[PDB]
Parts: sequence; C-alpha cells; structure tokens
Amino acid sequence: MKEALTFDDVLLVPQYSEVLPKDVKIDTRLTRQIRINIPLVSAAMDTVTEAALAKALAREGGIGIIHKNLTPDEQARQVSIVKKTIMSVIEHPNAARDEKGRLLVGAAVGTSPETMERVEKLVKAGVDVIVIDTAHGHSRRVIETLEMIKADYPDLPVVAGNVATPEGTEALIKAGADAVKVGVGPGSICTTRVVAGVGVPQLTAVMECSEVARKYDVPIIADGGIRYSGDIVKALAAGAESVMVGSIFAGTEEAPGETILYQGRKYKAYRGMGIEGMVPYKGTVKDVVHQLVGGLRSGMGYIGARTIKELQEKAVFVKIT
Amino acid sequence: MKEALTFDDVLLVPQYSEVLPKDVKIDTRLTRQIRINIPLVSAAMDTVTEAALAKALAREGGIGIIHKNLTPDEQARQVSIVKKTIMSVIEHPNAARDEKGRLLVGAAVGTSPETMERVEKLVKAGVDVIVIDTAHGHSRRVIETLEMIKADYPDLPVVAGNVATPEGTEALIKAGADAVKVGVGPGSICTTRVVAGVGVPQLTAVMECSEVARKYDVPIIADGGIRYSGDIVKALAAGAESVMVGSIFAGTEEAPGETILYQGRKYKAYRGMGIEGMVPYKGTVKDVVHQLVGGLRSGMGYIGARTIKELQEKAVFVKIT
Amino acid sequence: MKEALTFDDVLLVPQYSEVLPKDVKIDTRLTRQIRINIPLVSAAMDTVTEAALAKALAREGGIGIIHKNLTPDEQARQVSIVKKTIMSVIEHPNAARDEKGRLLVGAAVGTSPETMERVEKLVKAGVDVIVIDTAHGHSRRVIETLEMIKADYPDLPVVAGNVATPEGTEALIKAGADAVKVGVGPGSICTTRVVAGVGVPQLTAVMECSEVARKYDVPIIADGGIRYSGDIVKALAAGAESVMVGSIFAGTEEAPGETILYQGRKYKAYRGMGIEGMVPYKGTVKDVVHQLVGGLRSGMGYIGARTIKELQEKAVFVKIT
Amino acid sequence: MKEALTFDDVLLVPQYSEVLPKDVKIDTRLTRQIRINIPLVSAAMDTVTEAALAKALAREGGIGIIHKNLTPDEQARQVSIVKKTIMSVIEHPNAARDEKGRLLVGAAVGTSPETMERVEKLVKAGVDVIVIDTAHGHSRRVIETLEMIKADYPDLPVVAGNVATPEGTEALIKAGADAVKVGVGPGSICTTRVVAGVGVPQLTAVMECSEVARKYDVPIIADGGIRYSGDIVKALAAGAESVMVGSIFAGTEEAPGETILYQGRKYKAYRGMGIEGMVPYKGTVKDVVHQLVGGLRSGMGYIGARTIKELQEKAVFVKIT
Repeated sequence: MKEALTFDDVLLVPQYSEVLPKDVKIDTRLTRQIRINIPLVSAAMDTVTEAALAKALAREGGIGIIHKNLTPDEQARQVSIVKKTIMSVIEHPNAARDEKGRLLVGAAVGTSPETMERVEKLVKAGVDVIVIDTAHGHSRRVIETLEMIKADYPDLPVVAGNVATPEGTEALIKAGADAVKVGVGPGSICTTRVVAGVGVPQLTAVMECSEVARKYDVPIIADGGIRYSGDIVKALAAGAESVMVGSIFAGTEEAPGETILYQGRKYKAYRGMGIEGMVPYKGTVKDVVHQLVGGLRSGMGYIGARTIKELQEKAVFVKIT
Repeated sequence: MKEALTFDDVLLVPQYSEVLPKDVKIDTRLTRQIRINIPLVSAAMDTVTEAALAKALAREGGIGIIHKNLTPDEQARQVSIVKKTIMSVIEHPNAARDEKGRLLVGAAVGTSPETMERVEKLVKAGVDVIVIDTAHGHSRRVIETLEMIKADYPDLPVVAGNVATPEGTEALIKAGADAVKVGVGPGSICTTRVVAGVGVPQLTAVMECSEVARKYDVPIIADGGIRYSGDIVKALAAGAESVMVGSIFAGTEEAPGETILYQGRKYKAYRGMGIEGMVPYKGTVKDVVHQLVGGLRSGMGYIGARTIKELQEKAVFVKIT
Repeated sequence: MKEALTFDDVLLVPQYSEVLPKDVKIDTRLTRQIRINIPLVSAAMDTVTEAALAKALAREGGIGIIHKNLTPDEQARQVSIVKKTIMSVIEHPNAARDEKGRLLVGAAVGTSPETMERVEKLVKAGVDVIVIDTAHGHSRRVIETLEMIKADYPDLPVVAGNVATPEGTEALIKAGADAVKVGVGPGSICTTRVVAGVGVPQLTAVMECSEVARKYDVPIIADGGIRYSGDIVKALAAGAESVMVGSIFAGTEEAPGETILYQGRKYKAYRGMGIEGMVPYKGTVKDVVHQLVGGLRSGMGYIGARTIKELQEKAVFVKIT
Repeated sequence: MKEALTFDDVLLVPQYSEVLPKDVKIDTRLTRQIRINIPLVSAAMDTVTEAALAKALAREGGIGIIHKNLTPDEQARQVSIVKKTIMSVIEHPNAARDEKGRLLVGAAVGTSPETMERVEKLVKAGVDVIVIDTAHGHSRRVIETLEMIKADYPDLPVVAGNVATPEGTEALIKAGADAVKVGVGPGSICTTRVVAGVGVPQLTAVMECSEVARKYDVPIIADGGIRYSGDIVKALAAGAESVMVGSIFAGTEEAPGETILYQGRKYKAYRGMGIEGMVPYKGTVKDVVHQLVGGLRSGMGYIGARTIKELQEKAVFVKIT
C-alpha cells in the first residue's frame, strides 16, 4: 500500500540563492494558452467568486472562476461585468488581461443538460476560459462534455477536473484539456473523504499528475488544501503551475456575502448552496494576495528560484513527522 | 512487527467511472444464503436494536440483530413483532424480506447455558439468522456452540464472531459459519484495547479475514469503528460484504431509549447493561440510512463500481499520515 | 536510527482460546526467589507506598516497595508494621506471604552514604526484598552498591534498576541482581525525557531487556507508563514478569495522603518530595487491583494464555498508527 | 523522499556512567577561537538580548548576541555596557570573559548597506564576535558579506548563518565562517515553515551540518526549537557545540521589556519589530540557566559523558512515534 503525502507532510529544503524575494518572477500559465501574472485562481464557489471578487483578483494578476450556482444568463452577466471593467489602469500594473486589454475571467460549467447553453452564453459574454468543474473528472460524463465543448469551440480554453491520478490526467489531456485541475479529497476533514472515503493527499496527487502532464506541456492547477502561503510554494514546487483557492478568499471584502460586525470583530456572512455561515474578515482581495504573494516570493527566495519553472527544477522536499 | 491499519489510515483512490451514484447497486449477502438490499446490519446492543429499530431497518433494506440482554421469551417476542409487521408495503420498496414476504430479522445468542433454549425459541418465532455474538470468536466455546447450533439446525443461517485474524475466520468457516463477523478491538478508544490491550485495526482485520473467507465464498460482516459513511465504503472495499453499526443507530427515533429535550436540543436517553446515558438525536433510521447510503453510492460512483463485488475488484487504497 | 515502541504503539492479536479469564493463573516471580500472587508491585514513591498501602496490596497478592524518603528508622518501622499484620486471614486468600506466613514487603534504597545503614535496619525489620531504586541503574555507583549489598547479604533478594538496555540488564545480572527493574524515561511527558532528553519507549525496553535476562532466568519488572490494565498485559506479554505502578495507586484510600471532599468529588491530597497535589480518588487498593486483574485476565483470555509464561509464548503484537 | 527528524522525534539511550551530573564539564567552543563556559547563546532578538541580558548570561558563562534592531551607535553602546561591567567578580566564577578579563558579548549584523558601518563600531566597542544574522545563510549576499568582513577584519570571530544543509555549511566554512549557525524553519509552527513552506527539522539539520563542519573543526551553533533543557542535550549530542535560545530567555527579568503584574501573575511585556506581547515571567537569567544547565548535566550524567565531546561520541539516539 502506497503512502501518499499532503502539503503538511513535507518541507522544502533551502538552497543556494542569488535572488531576492522582490526579484523573483511569479507569472505563470493558467492553461496552455493563457498566462496569469501571479499563480492564483479563485474557486468557482458561490461563497467565493462572482464579478466583484473576479475583477479584484484579475487586477492583482490572478483569475477568478465565476461559480455556476447561477442561471446561465446571470453567470454570463457576471462575466460581462468583469469584461467591461485611467488611474484605475495605471494603479494595477500586474492586472491579468486578455489580448484586447480586458481583465481575464473564467466560468464554471458542469456536465448537466444546460451545459452547452451555458458555454454559448459565457463565450458570447467574452469568457477567457471554461472550467469543467466537478469532483470526479475521471469519468465518462466529464470526458464527453470536454470533447463536446472542444468540438464546438476548438479555440476556447478548457480547464477540466478534478482528478488525482496520472490515468485521470492523461485521459483528460487526450480529450483536449488545456489545463488539468487536480484535487480529489484534498483537505483532511473535507466532505469527499469523510462521506465517500475517497481522496488522494494533494502533494502526491500534484507530483504524479504533473509528471504525466509535463509530457504534454499541459499545466496542472492544484485545487484544494491551500491554507497558507507556504502551501502555494509547496504546490507549485510539486509541479502545479497555479493554485485554486476558496476558503482563503471567502473572507475578503469582494467575496459575495455581506460584511457584518459581531462583538467588535468583522466577519463575512456567507450564504451558499441551503447552508449559511460566517467567516472572519481578512481584508480586501489585494491584502490577501499581497500576503500570499509575499510568502511565495520568500519561499522562492529561499530556494533560489527566479521563476516558477526554476522552483520546480530546484525543489528538494523532505518528509517530516 | 506488522503494522496494522484502521479505516482512518487509508483513502480510496478515485478511478474511471461510467456509473452515477443513483445507478450503483448496493444489494449484498448477509450470509451465504441471505441477501439484504443495503449493506447495513444494526448492532445486537441493548441501546441499538429491538423490534422497532429492527423493523425500521429491514424496511430500508438492511437487517437488525435483536440484542440478547433479554429473557429468551422476550427476545423471541421481539423477533415475532418484526416478523408479523398496503401503502405500508408499497412505500418501502427496498425492504429486506424472507421467502414468505416477511421483514428479515436476526437475533444474538452467546455461549452460556440457556443458548439452545434461546435458539429454539428464536427459530420458532421465525428468526432468519442467528448471530453468535461474542468478543472472542476464536475460542473453543464459540466453535462448539456453533457446531451444536449447526448440528441441531443445519438450515439455520448462523453468523459467528468476532474475529480479527485469518486463522479465526478459517476455524469458524470450517465449523459451519454462514458469515463471519470481524472486529476485535476496532475503535481506538474502545474497552477491549484499553482494558485488555487486545485488538486488530479494522482495515487490516477485514482484508486478511476476507481473503481467507473468499476461498470458501463465506461473507465477512465488518463490525465496529464505523463512524462515517466513508468507513462503509472502505470496509466494503477491503472485502466485507456488509457492516454492522451500533453507535450510529443509537441516536435514532427507533433505538430502544427515550427521546428527550435538553436545553433546546434533542437527545436519545440511553439505558444499557447498570450504565445510563444520552446521545444526540440523529433522526429516524430512514434519515440515517439515507445519509449512509448516499455516502456509499457517492464512494462507489468515485471508484466506478456498479456493485459491491466491483467495488472490491476496483479498490485501490493509499495510506495517509 | 532504531524506532522504539511504547505500549500505546502496539496491540496484542487475539489467538485461539480454551481458557476463561477466571481460570487463568496470574501468579508470577518478583525476583528469582520470591513469588507474588498477582503481577503488581507498588512504586517506591512517597505519594504511593507506605505500610498501609503495602499491606493492602500484599493482601491482594502483590507487593509494596516502601519509599526511601524516610529516615532509615522510620522506613524500618513501616516494614515492621507490614510484617506484624482469623477472618482477616481467611478473607484474603491471595495474600502474598513469606516462608513464615507474614505479608511480603519491600523497601527502596539508593546509593548514598546511609545505604548500608538502611539495608541493615530493613533486614532486621524482616524486609523480603531490597530495591536499589534509581533512575540510572547502568552506572558504577549502582553496580557497586549492588555488589556491596550482595557481598554483605548474599541471601537477601535485591531488585536493581532502572535500566532500559540489554547491556544495562546484563551488567546488573552479572553483579548479582535477583530481578532487573526496567524503565528509563517511560511516559511521553515524564521528567527524564523533557529535562534530560533521555529515555527508551517501554515496550522496546522490556522486550530487549527481557531477552538478555531470560538467558539468566532473571525476572524483569516493567516500571513506568502503566496507565491502564491493557498496559499490564502488554508489558507482561513483552517479557516482564511483573509491573511496577505508581500513579494508579496514588488515588487509593491506602496511599499516604489525606482523603478530602472538593465540590462533590473525592480526591487524594498528595504531598511528596517540596511539592503538593491532589489526584482523583479511585477507591481502595482492593478495588483498583480488581479492575487491573480483571483486565489482565481478559487479555490473557483473548490470547488463550493460561499463565504468564504462556502469555509471553503466545504474544503476537501488531504496531498501530 | 528523505524523512527529517526534529528533537521531539528522538530520545537519547542511557549508557554506562561513572560520572555524576555535578562533575561533567559543560564548557564549549562558540567559534573556533572563542570558548564559553556553558553552551548557551542568547538570540539576537529585540525581545531577548540587550546589554542587561547579555551581561547576565556572560556572568553565568554563556554569551549574548546583541540584536540589530538598533542604530549602529546604540548597538555599539550596548556592547560597551557589557564590556565595561570585587564580590561581583568572585560571586560569578563561571563568567565567560575575553583575554582582557571583560565579559564576552556578541552582536548581530545583516547584509544591508550599513553593515560595515555597524561592524566597525561594534569592533571599536570591543565586540568579541560578529553574527551574520539572517534566515537564509546559503546565499550570495551572506557569503559576500562574510568575505568582506573577513577581508577587512581577518582576526574578528564571525558566526555566519542560518543554514540547514551540508552544502550551506561547507560554503560558509569555505568563505571564512568561524562557526556556522544552523536553523532554517526549526519549530513546527514557525513563520518560515508556514509562510514560505521552507525548513529542515532541526535534529537532522544539526547532524548533517555538523558532519561537514567537523571535517574543518568549525563549531556548529544549533539555533531554534529549543523548548526544554532536554532539547539542548539532544542538539549537543547531534553535533552542535552550543545552542542559541530566544523564547526561553524572553521571560527573564533581564530581557528588554517591562515586568508587569496581571491578575496575580508576573509577566514580561514584550515589544519587538510593530508587534507587542506578554510572556510568562520565568525569573532571572541565572534561574533559567540553572534549570537548563541542571537538565544538561543530568542528560550527560545518563549517557556517561564527561564533556560535550564525549556526549557526541557516546550519543545513541532512538526514534519514537
């Protein structure tokens, strides 16, 4: 029986460095055809990403994936808002933009009967990337949806996932995925693990999947179990070219819910798909990105990596108890 | 020194799937001759199974084992109640029934002097299965009780246990067990482990025992340490064909105790063999089964398993830290 | 680097059994020449063993070691009280007695200048066994003290310890130890480990030490880290012939301190070598022994061991996570 | 993937001893040319070391490193205070002194533009040792700073660090380090690990680094993750010749902050580089040293080590779970 490792099981060994954190480059591929300026993708969750968060993150150089708990019309409207965003431009020099100068944005679809309806409307709204957003990417329905989307929109970037195995990554690449999203049961106490008994710890899932994907020059997006900026360094070091994060952005000003005051503390009142909640307020997307990017830069500094590609080439991990 | 693994030590790796959770089949063998419609057996515990719970579970397609902390007369009466249960029929399409159309039910016996008295009365009450219910199945007294029951009632299905080792499973099969119940010291903080220093972590006990039993086409019932629906997938994936659960059913409406209100919360006031208590109220047997079966279906979905047999053939486990 | 295991790292595998807990024999050697009727020795700690506890335990078939935080005169008086203890006799059939019919008792000495003074007075008080009671048995001073005691009192049973290594056990046996007490840094959060960085987890220390000692037919006493009756089964299964316990007896009526009532609960107000405290009241020595012996019997039952020697021959351990 | 061990993962095995704790020698090298009388170096942290703490520790036989969150002038003044410190002399017989009879003291520098300014002023204030104090010692900037300091002040003892790898230790030795400070990400919950994903557990970092350094007779200072006196024994046993400690000295009378009373308890109100806090008051530097030195002596006693060199030669570790 194989042991599989999570981010918390490992540490990166410091290496010889000639580069300061401020001078490392953190630009990366989202898909084989889309570049983002920082390696951060926001989760297609109804507590995380609508237009306001998506634009706030594109402006910082990442990309938001608009969630699909919306009618196809309203999801398209959200994409449009991001697409139709001069000091405002000058002040955001890292902003991730398309070939026309508009902020990048993505949208999630599933594999249900409205899927093509949704795709069509998202495309016409100017969406840059479609994410086939499912917990079980290695499945007939996801493969066929991917092939249908690809047959109809050959030039449309498609992220497919989620998977956690080399075979799953290869199947999705062979079917036309422009990036593969990795993460099945990441997070020790998540629903999939507890309810289904299913998962692959995320360090191992990233390393084995990225090894297959590299053979095809397809980028891996590591989705899930990112709690700390140190997890991003680890995920990217393990072979991911970007990381999708949810819970971390759920506490920002721009996340969908309401900001409230409770007993001297600021919270972000959540409301998803129903379920309701309240997470600590963490500031703006900008603040959160700054800390995360700060930590990424410092990890890269420690490893002497000038670029994300170098980080992966220079990565030496050790397992800890 | 062998390391032994519990359910919490492992996860199931997701596999290629063409089957939706709703379309997987969860029917299974209880014994070599009895089928149940879901893989759930309720514990022969005086806090878990009397007639009301046993009938509520048979109606959902599982089977209850009436506990033996009762006089042989009263235990027989409880079996009779279940046996003598039209919208009522229509509304429960998954109901586990005998060859005569009556809800299935089991009863526990021990190895003490009244054992045959009990057996006789349970049989005459129409019991479908006898469970030789002991913590130490691999023992002279359990083997002889089993042989005596089998000599007297050759056609009566007999579950014997509990065991945790291949040798124990083989001895009980050679003596006529129709199913072997596996679980000695499952649960990290259970009495047997703490008090006696004795146990085998349950994933390993299921895998080694089921390997022996498969040679004889005898079903393994995994008894103990099931906390979450994900544990059922793991137990069944490890070679069990059903799972016995106690603590999970202890909080239902139908479990023997009283439902009470304490400070705005519902509880199930327990009272066993004395000891007394209070567990959170979890709803009806139906509600609890639905969640458990939901989680089983989803795990099977993830693994692409259409049947329990396929789940065991497609099972790939990884060990986690 | 060797991994070393503690009691909590392992479990005993259940084996074929033809013997009931009530029919196992739990009599054992304390030293090569002294038998006790249950395998329990009380700790030579000023919070655990004076005359009252020592006699209460000898009466149950174990032996108390009177602590040495006393003047040689007062320590001798305590031994005398135990030695000079008819329904009273009849009611305690398991009582551990010397060749003259008096309750057995031991006393601790160190290696400081009064040591021989103490020894002489303890011997004249009728002490059955001397324990050279130190945290570091594998040392010049303990070896020489042992040789001096042995040269002066060749017939006096001497326990020497503590050690945790084969070399330490062999050195103490070669110097005349009649039993070797094993336990350096047992207990995860104990003083020796934290303060000195020193210890050997106790399962491994018992197994390697007992392996050396067996070559010489010298009994190993496992001292420390016994929290539960299951630990006794494990210690004895690992090669110990008795177990020394402190904290467990610290809460009994007979332990030196005062019994007090605090907010509806009974406590045992401790007072040692100064330091002061309060542990939950656990009942009488008799009550505590009964539970411990109960658990030992059940573990032996599970393993099919009729005697302590058989328990060690039938012991199969597995390591758990 | 290599597993790396922290202090908490291991224990020292007790060995044959002929030496009492009080008779072990704890004098050690700080650098290849500076001796201290106990193996304790205080952290160059603004919550730990200014003149008052530095002198209190030199008087006990250790050495303080004055922190660099000060202007070069004020940092020099702090060094001067320590340098310009008769019962006062008699009462401190273990005091660590230079060749002129003055208390030893160190000072931290970085690699920023004022570095040489700082060095010059510290040298003129009579500093005994310069510590190139950085989180990433294995870097161009630290190597060049070290070479510049060494070229300008060839006779000035220079500690360089921090590193956690053989290559880092060798690079710093080849560049003229007089001691190498080891510790990158030591402490399970420290900033470097969480924020950067970077670290090497400290037992392994000490053992591999000291192995390189020994080839050059350069002393390793183990910096970080010392919580208990048992950690010092472990660090020194693993190949370190001294240990740098911060948090432990942060609670002493002599540490920079204010002593306050809060609800019957004494605290040390901290104030660093801003951030503010409050740690439990632990007494004087003298009290804390006594306990630490007590624990070191006892560990050495247990291992039979007369000297720190013997401790390293006699060290047998075991890994625990």
